[PDB]
Amino acid sequence: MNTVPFTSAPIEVTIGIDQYSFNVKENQPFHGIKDIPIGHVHVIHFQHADNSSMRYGYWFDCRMGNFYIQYDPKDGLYKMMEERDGAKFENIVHNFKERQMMVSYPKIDEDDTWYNLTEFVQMDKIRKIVRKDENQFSYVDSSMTTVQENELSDPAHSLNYTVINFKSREAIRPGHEMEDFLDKSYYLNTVMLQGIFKNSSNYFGELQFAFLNAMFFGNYGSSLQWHAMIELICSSATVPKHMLDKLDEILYYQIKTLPEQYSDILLNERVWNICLYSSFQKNSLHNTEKIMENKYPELL
Amino acid sequence: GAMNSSNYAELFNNDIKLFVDDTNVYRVTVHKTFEGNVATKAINGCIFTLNPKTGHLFLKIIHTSVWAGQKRLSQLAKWKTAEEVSALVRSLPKEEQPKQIIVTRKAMLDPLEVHMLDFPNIAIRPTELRLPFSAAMSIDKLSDVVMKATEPQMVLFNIYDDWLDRISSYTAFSRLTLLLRALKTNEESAKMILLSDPTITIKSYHLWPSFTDEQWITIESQMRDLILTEYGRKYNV
Ligand SMILES: O=C1CC[C@]2(c3ccccc3)NCCCN12
Ligand SMILES: O=C1CC[C@]2(c3ccccc3)NCCCN12
Repeated sequence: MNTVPFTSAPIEVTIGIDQYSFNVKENQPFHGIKDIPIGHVHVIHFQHADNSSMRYGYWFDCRMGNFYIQYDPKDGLYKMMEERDGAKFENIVHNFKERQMMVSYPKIDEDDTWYNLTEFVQMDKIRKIVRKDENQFSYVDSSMTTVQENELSDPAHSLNYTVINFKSREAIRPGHEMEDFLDKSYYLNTVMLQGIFKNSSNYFGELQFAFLNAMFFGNYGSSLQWHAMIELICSSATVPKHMLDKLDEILYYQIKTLPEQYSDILLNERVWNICLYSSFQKNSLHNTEKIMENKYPELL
Repeated sequence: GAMNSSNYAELFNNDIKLFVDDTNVYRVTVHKTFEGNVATKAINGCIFTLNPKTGHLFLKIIHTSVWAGQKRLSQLAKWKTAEEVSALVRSLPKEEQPKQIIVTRKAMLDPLEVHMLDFPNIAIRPTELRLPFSAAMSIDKLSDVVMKATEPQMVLFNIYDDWLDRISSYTAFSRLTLLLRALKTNEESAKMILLSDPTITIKSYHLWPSFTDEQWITIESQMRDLILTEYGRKYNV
């Protein structure tokens, strides 16, 4: 189990750690989060009490370094930093645990939710989407736009998701215009899976990461990316059986976890109705269709 | 965006543009089979591609052999239209290629956009107008060449005859739409109006009779009449 200590909490803030969250009052004696499960990526995120505008946060993996949070009063936000002095870090964490000034990552033992949401998400791939090479962790916020959004404006602060565009020369082979537009298998299997992602695990990892950025930061370009990657699979007549079964599990846990009050803005009626009821894969997503119909029958 | 009443004048500016109408591409007769079921028999169709400024009509005849062994023909017909329009653009010199293609049905937008990805600078646009180009097959010489075709074939027509010698492209396209609206509302009456006087003939190289200016105003009024009439007969007014 690993720890992310905080130097202090000078401003009132709601702090999230993965799917959990808790309120910290201005100058409350809070010094971080302990017992974080090893083996998964994690995200620690913030919403200031004064300005609920801008949710922001950091993706990280405790196996890649000792990380801590420190408020910056010039830039006005909680910043993740790496501590290179290992002895200094262990000494700090040990003292904070002794004084019991840390919250415990509150995982229930039955609960595989976080694993199920991050199964294919790797920190190495996160850092290729979020380019900031001098850090081992990655910053995301509500306002960051994607590379495809910038084509339709600061390149350094963008989300470099894989561009998917159904009406593009990449998606459409000359002389197969109708075939490739109505059945996207070529684009899924040859262009994207064989050509760009190399395997389905990397594809699912990007999909899972796009969902999580949409849910935790309200990042619109991330929501667009999540829906596009779902639609590309659902609009392909030829998809490996293992990929469909895994997609059903992935989406099931995403829909299960999504906040009920956010479904109106985070779920695209057209994509979901197409995928569940009109697409080639309309009969292949049993778990997802069942939870969607019982939880969001309005959307459909 | 979409073409509507508010921007009707754009059609007659000097940017090359084409209307594409696919209504008559996939045509069938419905009939009973010996067992008393229903079946369709396709007949020849055509794509109607028209430059509204010049009157140039590129009439691509769709021979029934293109449907042989194919499924979902109404959907295929939209993609076949898009393929043929794309091939026509590619066959024209660059300075003759359109800057805009306006489709008369919104269902052509995606098929045409996809077939024209190579031409990112050609704008594909819908229209809010209810243009009467489906009645093109009520023009006898056009229907005759479509029905006689035994193979795919492109046939070139000036749909305005020689009118642009005497009138503007806005008055010509306005007249063409009036004649086609009439033919669509009551074909027999419209054709009666156009042909009643045997002394006004259709030249071998024309589609419509050789009316004087004065006779065209009479004709247009009579077509202005018919369309209100059949509107009363239909609606009881
Ligand atoms: O007016 C014209 C110009 C040449 C043309 C033509 C060319 C392209 C499209 C329609 C018409 N060919 C014969 C028909 C009349 N002709
Ligand atoms: O029958 C009529 C009356 C209106 C119209 C017209 C004008 C623009 C569009 C269509 C029809 N005026 C001039 C053309 C003949 N017309």
